[PDB]
Amino acid sequence: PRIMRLVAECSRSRARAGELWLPHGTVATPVFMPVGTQATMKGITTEQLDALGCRICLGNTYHLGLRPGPELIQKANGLHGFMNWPHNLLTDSGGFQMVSLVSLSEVTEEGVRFRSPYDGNETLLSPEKSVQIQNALGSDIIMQLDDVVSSTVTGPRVEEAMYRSIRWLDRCIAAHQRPDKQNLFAIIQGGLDADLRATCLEEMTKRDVPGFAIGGLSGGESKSQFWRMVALSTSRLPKDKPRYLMGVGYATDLVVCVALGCDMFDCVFPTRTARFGSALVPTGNLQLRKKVFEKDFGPIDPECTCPTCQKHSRAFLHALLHSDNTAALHHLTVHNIAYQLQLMSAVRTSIVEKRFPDFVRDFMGAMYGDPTLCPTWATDALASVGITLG
Amino acid sequence: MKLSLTKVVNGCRLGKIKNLGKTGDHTMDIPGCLLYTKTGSAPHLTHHTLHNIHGVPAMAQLTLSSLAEHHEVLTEYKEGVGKFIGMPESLLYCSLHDPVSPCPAGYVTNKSVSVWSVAGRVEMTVSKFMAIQKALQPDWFQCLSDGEVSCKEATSIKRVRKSVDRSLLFLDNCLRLQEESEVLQKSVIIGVIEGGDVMEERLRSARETAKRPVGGFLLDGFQGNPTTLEARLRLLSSVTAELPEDKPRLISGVSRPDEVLECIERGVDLFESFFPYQVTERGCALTFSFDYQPEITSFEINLKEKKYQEDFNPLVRGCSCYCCKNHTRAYIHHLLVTNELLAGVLLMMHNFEHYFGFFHYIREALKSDKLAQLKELIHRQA
RNA sequence: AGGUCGUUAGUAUAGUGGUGAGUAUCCCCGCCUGUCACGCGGGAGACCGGGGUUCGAUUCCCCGACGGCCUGCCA
Ligand SMILES: Nc1nc2cc[nH]c2c(=O)[nH]1
Ligand SMILES: [Zn+2]
Ligand SMILES: [Zn+2]
Repeated sequence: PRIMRLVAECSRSRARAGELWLPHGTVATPVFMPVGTQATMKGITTEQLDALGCRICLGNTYHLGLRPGPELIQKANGLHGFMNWPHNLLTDSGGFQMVSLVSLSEVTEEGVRFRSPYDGNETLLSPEKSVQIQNALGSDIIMQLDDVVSSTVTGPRVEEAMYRSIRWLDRCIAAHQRPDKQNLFAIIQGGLDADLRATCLEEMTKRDVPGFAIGGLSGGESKSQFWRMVALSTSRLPKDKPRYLMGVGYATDLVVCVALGCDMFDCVFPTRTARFGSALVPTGNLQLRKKVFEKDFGPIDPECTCPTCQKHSRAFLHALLHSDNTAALHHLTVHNIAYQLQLMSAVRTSIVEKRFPDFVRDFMGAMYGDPTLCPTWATDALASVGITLG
Repeated sequence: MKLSLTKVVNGCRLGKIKNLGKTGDHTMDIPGCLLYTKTGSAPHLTHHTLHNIHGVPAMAQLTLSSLAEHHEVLTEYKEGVGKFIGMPESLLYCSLHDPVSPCPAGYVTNKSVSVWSVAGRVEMTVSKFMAIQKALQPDWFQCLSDGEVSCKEATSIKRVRKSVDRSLLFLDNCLRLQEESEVLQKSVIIGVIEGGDVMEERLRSARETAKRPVGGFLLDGFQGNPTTLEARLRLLSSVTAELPEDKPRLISGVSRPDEVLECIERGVDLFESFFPYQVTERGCALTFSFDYQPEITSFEINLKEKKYQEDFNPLVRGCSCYCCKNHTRAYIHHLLVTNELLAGVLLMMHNFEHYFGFFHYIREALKSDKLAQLKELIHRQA
């Protein structure tokens, strides 16, 4: 029983446009999903977020299993009841803590041992335990624990990680207990090596999984390797199931990768960058602490539609950010989430009515001005698939 | 201005002002509070969440200390301050310094006063003060005064006499300067009364200030330790005897629920509303009841304890705020211990609503004249 | 009127006749890709004015200004 239905597919490139059929309503692909780790979005009530338009949200396993712990969260009727959110949820496997908290833990074939970064206590996280606590949380898409290595390391470490991830995959498949209510997503590993990633694809395509996801591609690395790796991954994967690219969040990346056949995205950039005082716009961003925005009586963006871009001007936000009142950090957050949601919808409608190749030209023109000044890593990716601008 | 007095029983005035604002079309009840703001908005709230609060009053309260820095901008905007901060539908009152952060003593001279802003300390003469008032265009504004004597709690009579004379000079000068101009003529100006802890001064100040066409009065310097709460309560009833009975009375520094019920008894109209902010910033949640008909026992609960970790209940039964409709105590404890921002929002939305409810109830009860029962109910707890 | 005390970044406070004048806040740049994050680095910014004493003056003496306190005058 498939979970994805196709609606419209570009006849010039490989972009798609469809819809997911999840246990709490349905979502139109592509989609961007913001992330709130400790069972909240930072600084903003759920009614605001729901009214902005968003339809699926995130969570984390390590943190929630640490404090407050599985036992009472299960007694609070899962993370839907605990957080009070009537839409779809997606729960991460805690494998990213294996690269973020690198100098605080060790890993063996049995699991991983973590020393808490809030008080130095150590405990064990093995595939069975991770899958169990995720079963207690009760999400709509559940991810398998994998042995993540950094995308900046070499040596036989990558092969060990790949094979160990496969073995853990089979263990956690055997450990899964609610096959009907959750969708386990195999995670493709292999770093940046062609042969290793090909082997991984070939091997773990044979298992029965609802979906597939592409991992190990985040942070700082050459983009020339990045897009080639995504293009390799997309062709081998089947067409009846969604792809999923983890940890890409900027606008240019979203559009290019849509052209290359992705379906879902995740990042923490917009929310976190809001709390440092910066806003997102069709031309980049604004830093509302400089002196240049002190006497500027217009809106943030004339064409926007968020609650912030209709009442308040730039001058007022500048002046309010300089006090101790934190309400000025709950304005930027709303704008950035709205910004992100509108762009995906625009692209989707552009492709449904058979005009997608002309959306891209306009977007590049707006962002960089002359369409001949886009990043050289975007021209190659676009020209490979058929879309030619300039 | 138009004052109504439906009932005056046992020295407890009840009424409503009906002609105020631009030219009318606004009514304000008595007694009441004013919404407390930091540099524009309510603290931790934006307009969307602010309008989820029931029973927000119609007049707010700016502080000259917070807005004095951004002065060269409002002249360029040219159109007032309810339009700059995007609240263009309420009256405004511009007090001088906020009650939460006290002003250290020992800077007032016979030419200017001082106020403590974020960028530091700034002193202002008469001309600067009038220019700022012209630019802001608020409905009301308290005149430039001298109140440095509250800090000492004990001093020679010479300082107190000097203070009273200073304040009189300031009032006269500003009255003339405002009379001269044009734009300022549509804003009301209110008077200030002081004198320390002497009956003579507390009488002379009031007698001498009543003979000017100011539109209302301010009673300054009536807070202190609970060991002097009779010598700081007879003086008040002696003071409110030399003022015309047609203008509002304001009192600064009194916001606890227990002192208010006795400050109203000597005749007082309007109050600040900063106490719920204090009880929120400390991490607690107000829980005393004021329903008379049906911190010792319950005045606030502390939520960083351990007993509130497997507790699935609202903060207060029957509270109608957003927090008490959606979330539970466990979740707020989890938010507090793990150091989250949303905790402030969810607690402010509750504390403000509770306090406003209290003031509405006390006004209604005073209308029905059953203040003794409510006074006993409040006193038996804190 | 007379007597006495005081003056150091935009705004507070330590310090010395031989110190890059210390600290905390403002001001100015940079960083952010499924949260160790209302965060992390870096920079800039002062001894009231005048005269004398001293090898050397923010450090000792004299004058002026500004301000507080006391007395006198006055209420
Ligand atoms: N589990 C998991 N999470 C993330 C988040 C970003 N990258 C990864 C990855 O490779 N694995
Ligand atoms: Zn907007
Ligand atoms: Zn409540």
